[PDB]
Amino acid sequence: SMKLTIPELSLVVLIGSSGSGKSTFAKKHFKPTEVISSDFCRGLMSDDENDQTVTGAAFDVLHYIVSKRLQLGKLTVVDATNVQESARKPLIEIAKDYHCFPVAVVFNLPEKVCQERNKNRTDRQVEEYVIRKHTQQMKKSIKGLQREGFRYVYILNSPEEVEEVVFERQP
Amino acid sequence: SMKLTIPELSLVVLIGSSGSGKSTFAKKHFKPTEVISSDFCRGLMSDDENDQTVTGAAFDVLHYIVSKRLQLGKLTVVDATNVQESARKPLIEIAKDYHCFPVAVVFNLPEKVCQERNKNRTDRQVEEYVIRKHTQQMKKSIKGLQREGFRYVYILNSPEEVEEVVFERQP
Ligand SMILES: Nc1nc2c(ncn2[C@@H]2O[C@H](COP(=O)(O)OP(=O)(O)OP(=O)(O)O)[C@@H](O)[C@H]2O)c(=O)[nH]1
Ligand SMILES: Nc1nc2c(ncn2[C@@H]2O[C@H](COP(=O)(O)OP(=O)(O)OP(=O)(O)O)[C@@H](O)[C@H]2O)c(=O)[nH]1
Ligand SMILES: [Mg+2]
Ligand SMILES: [Mg+2]
Repeated sequence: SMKLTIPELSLVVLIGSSGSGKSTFAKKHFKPTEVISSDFCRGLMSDDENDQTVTGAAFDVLHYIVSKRLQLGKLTVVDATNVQESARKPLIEIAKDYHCFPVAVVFNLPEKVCQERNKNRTDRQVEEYVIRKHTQQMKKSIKGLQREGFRYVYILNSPEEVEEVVFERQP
Repeated sequence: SMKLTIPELSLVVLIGSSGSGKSTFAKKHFKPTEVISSDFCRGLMSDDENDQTVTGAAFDVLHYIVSKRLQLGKLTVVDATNVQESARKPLIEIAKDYHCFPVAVVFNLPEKVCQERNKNRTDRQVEEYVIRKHTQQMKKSIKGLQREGFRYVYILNSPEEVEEVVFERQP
């Protein structure tokens, strides 16, 4: 088993391409209310799943929901791709503002694993170019995560490592 | 600053090429008795400086001293190159046996930084091929550290980041 230590009051930032298994992971390890996803926040703005003008407002809504939860001292998991630095930066700022530890959990899986899961999804799919781009962005993000302000950086390098994770909420 | 969190019962394993600044780092951040260097244990075996004929014995003594400190529940920093898995593995096993968290602090500096510092050392110097080898070994080691059993893995990627380091002990 791979034991990942997280403080009782953390902002757990999931980082991974579409299809990397973020939401599945979040569901397996955390309570439903602890998880705030970008899909959920987009849904608050538009019942139209494919509306792109909504993304900006949806990020604002996600950041604000996270802020209020953390302000209440409630461990929160951000279930979004988070492969761009510009997406991670305000999350880290939020964590610092409410004196929480930002934790990075990176789904460092090969692009082919993500592409294959995507092809087999029955809930919703993305285009292949999206996952190609996400994976490149994820890879380029890894080295710099600690310096970005993540207090603990956990890189999961394979599906088996992902599957072996157990969180320890000691601190 | 770069805040690195360690539990008060930690085995802190410094990982880095000769000349990467491990001993300098250890002296800056820890008490002298918390730090056990391979050089010190070598000195217990031989009055000659950096005697290479007693290496096996020196590391045996290091392992023994480390395990006795952990046994007494004392935080210990292992100040050796630790760029080989075979050197790290017994430290991890010792930590496990004494219910201590092994922490990796990796000096991921460019080879040229270590080569350059080496030529200006007053205590002792190594040949260039040694530092080239150490650096290759260190870089190969990074990805697998968490899987090896290190609970926290902190990678320092430049002298500036090494400089900014502050430890936060959680007892
Ligand atoms: N076998 C296996 N399948 C998985 C695992 N994680 C996810 N999957 C499958 O991969 C598909 C996508 O997983 P999600 O958890 O939706 O991926 P995501 O990272 O949330 O994707 P986006 O929401 O598009 O960013 C699902 O159909 C899952 O069945 C896993 O650990 N093992
Ligand atoms: N300018 C500067 N010099 C440093 C720094 N850290 C170490 N040095 C110098 O680099 C040289 C080697 O540093 P050490 O701490 O002995 O390196 P080490 O990793 O212990 O090397 P070994 O014991 O041979 O494995 C010394 O001359 C230090 O003074 C630093 O942060 N800044
Ligand atoms: Mg999802
Ligand atoms: Mg030294």
